[PDB]
Amino acid sequence: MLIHIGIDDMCTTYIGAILYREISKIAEPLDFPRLIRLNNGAVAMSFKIDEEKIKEVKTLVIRYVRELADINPGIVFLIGEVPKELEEFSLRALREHVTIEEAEHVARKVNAEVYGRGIIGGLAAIGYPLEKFTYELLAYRKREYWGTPRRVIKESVFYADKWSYPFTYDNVDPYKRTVLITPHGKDPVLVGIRGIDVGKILQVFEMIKIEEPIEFFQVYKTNQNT
Amino acid sequence: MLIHIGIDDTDSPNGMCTTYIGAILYREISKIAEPLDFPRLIRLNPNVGNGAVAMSFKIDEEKIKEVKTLVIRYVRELADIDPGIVFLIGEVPKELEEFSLRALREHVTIEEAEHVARKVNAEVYKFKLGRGIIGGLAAIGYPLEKFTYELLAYRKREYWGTPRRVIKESVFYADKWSYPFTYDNVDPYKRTVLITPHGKDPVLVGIRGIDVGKILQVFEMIKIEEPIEFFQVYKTNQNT
Amino acid sequence: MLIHIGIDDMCTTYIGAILYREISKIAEPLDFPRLIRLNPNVPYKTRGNGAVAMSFKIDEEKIKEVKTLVIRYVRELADIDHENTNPGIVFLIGEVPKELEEFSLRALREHVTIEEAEHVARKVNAEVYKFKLGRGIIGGLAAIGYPLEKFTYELLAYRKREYWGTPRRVIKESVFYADKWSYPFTYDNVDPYKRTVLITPHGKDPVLVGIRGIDVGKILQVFEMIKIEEPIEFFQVYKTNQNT
Amino acid sequence: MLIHIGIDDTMCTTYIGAILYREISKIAEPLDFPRLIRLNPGAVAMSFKIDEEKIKEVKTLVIRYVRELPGIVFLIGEVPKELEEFSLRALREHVTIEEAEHVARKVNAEVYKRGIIGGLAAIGYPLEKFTYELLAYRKREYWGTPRRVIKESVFYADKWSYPFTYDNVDPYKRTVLITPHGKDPVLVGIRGIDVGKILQVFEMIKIEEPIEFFQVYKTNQNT
Repeated sequence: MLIHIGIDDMCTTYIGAILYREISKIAEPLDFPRLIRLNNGAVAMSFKIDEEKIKEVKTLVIRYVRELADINPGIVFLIGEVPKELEEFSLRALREHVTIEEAEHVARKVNAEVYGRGIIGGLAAIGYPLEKFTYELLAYRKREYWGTPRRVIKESVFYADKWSYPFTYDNVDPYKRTVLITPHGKDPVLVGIRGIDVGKILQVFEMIKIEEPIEFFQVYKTNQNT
Repeated sequence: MLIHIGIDDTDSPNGMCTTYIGAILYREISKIAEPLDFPRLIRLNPNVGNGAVAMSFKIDEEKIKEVKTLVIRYVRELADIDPGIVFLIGEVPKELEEFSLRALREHVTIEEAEHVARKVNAEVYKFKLGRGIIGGLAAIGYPLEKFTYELLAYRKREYWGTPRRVIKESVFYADKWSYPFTYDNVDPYKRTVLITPHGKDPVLVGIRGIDVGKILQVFEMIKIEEPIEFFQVYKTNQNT
Repeated sequence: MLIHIGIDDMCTTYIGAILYREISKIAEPLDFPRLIRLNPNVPYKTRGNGAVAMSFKIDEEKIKEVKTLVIRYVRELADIDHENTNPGIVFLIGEVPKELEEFSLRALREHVTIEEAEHVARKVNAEVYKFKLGRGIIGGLAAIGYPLEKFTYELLAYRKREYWGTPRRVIKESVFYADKWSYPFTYDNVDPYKRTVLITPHGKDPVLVGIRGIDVGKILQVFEMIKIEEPIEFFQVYKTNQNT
Repeated sequence: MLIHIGIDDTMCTTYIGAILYREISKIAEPLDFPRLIRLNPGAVAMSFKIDEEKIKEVKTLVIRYVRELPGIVFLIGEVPKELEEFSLRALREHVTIEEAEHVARKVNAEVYKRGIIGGLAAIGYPLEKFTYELLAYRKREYWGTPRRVIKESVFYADKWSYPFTYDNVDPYKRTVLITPHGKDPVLVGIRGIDVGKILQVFEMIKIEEPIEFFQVYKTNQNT
């Protein structure tokens, strides 16, 4: 049995990462969780589960979303395969403006449980067809550093690239396919990397000079381009 | 030791045989040298003269001359079925790579190409004062960072300009992304597409895409009713 | 909804490929079809040793259409080649249960009985279509249940009927291929391993030539470089538990 | 131009190797991840693209870092058949120090300062088959102290299991944890064949101490 969880409106990707990590203890993920940006960051994730575990998953989820409140937040649950009506809503939510009403109507029609405009994102995140995506690895700061100046040093290094083998060593990259994300302010993300190749993300990741402890990091698949 | 070969036939009103000839070269030279990658098919101007082919081989110093000779011979043989060759030895230098990128994004002159060719020591074999030198250099110098695969099936000569015997069959393909979706599900993008030439073009049929697994699914499913000479996989700067 | 089709008891891979191509017209395949060999010390011909399966996504409404088409297609193939009976067909609906997965693993590592196969088939509700009391049921169940965690690609090209049992018209001249790992190495350098190998059948076997490898790009390099003198009916890519 | 660097000695080898790869990456273009070559089913090597002008700069750099922190082997140009063959031979059998220096001189390798067998074999090894090995390194202040790592028992995402039930059994473990003890500067490590699966595993590891850095290697070893 498939079960999907969507959340929208600690930022969303932080909590969504907690959920993904916790639920992976009791259920088999289909894939990395997904970060769906409406132009917005809603998060969704899918697990293979048995009938008898729905309650446990539901309870866990609302348990964690609350502790990380114990310090608007739309949770959406769907059992089974994403039906065409929901996929169509997601594609629609990303092309144009959709109302909370349209969202309520679609959740009822597809039998989602909806536990703030958070429902629009929770729903769309669940239904988003990731035929096209990039990876986005996000590292998170320990709470002691939130609001503290970011301690991370970007050193200029060359990377390894098959396509450049025939070229001279000073060959220049026509495209930056992998990019660093450098947040600011109370945001709990320390640093992140976006790209389409996992090995290339690793190359970048290992080379980043990180002078403060990463609480944890999470790889997402996102409808965002590099 | 790297040797690169660029073929381009622009000041050849008509033509059509460029990728066909490039495929024969790739196939023949693989007999004696080690290819770096599939050959590359480069279009200079995406607004549709501007179609060139290149390829890169590893080889020992002793056999550079032999590669050049074989190439000249095959193009000669293949041409005399009723041209434009560039060679480059060693790594592709920054300037030739920069030239390639420039050619892909704006009009360049023959004088600019001669300049680059002399600076990087490319051999423009028996130049005939055409624009073909531009495509040959641009093809050699193109870095395959962004590209798509393009598989092209070639017709036997006896079939050229004959009615095409191919059946496009409407089937579903195996797509990982749609696993969590219901059977009846909108496919948002088509990332793999057919090329369907008409008339005397020697290409029977082609496929352009980003993933080789998906290219193979499509290719095996194509009903080919005529026997083909061969097919060749190219990487190209074009998109779907 | 998921439907799996298994085939057992030459024409097995041929028939399986046709099944895979035809059902793709109406249902969404999960992956390339799978070719499952039960014993490496034994020939992947018949009987019961070499089997084929495939998995499709289809809506509840069309499940019966799939089964019906599969049977018609196998019936016809029997009619044409007049052999003249069906190879065994097995259907399973829904996910493959742990019981069937484990049977498939046990069948690859040890001898199993027809009774053991009947036992799992009843337990997981596989439909063994028109059973003929053979060992084929084992191969069909095993093929359906096999988890493709470890596998190898196998591209098989098939001959037109007129050419069957006619001397093969295919030539493999040596060429070098493009290999990333060889970049830092001098030109004169031999592979320590061959990861991609040719399959060259003989006699009346409908397979023209095949290729087994772990990498699709390399399979494609070897495939485009093969000189094929006779026309081929079609070719099919399988994933298999076999290795090079 | 290609330059190759190989090190080996009679723990700190992959650590020093990682530092070299990281520093040289600042001035030269790596061909690939560094390679870890174990002669018994060890030695590190790496390959960078430079121009003639940078040879001394790289050599000088390497020599400086290894001493601040063992045989060093350098080579310029493509790896010749003779070195590759020695590399392959050094695995499947026993080779003498003398056999190694002979091979070194024949292929114009520079042997700075065993041990050389390992450096040479590392440089020359054809890794047509390899696994990825991700290694996380402790800060020196933590070496020889109790490890701050928690193994989290989780399910991972796998394509092949999509059509099986939830209670499906995983027939092979293709990705495995490396858990050293004692003074070893490696905090923890992961070996697998798929970088995607490596990342899944890496992100779930609960790391309770500040690590110096981590390095991905390619290695001849299997799981």
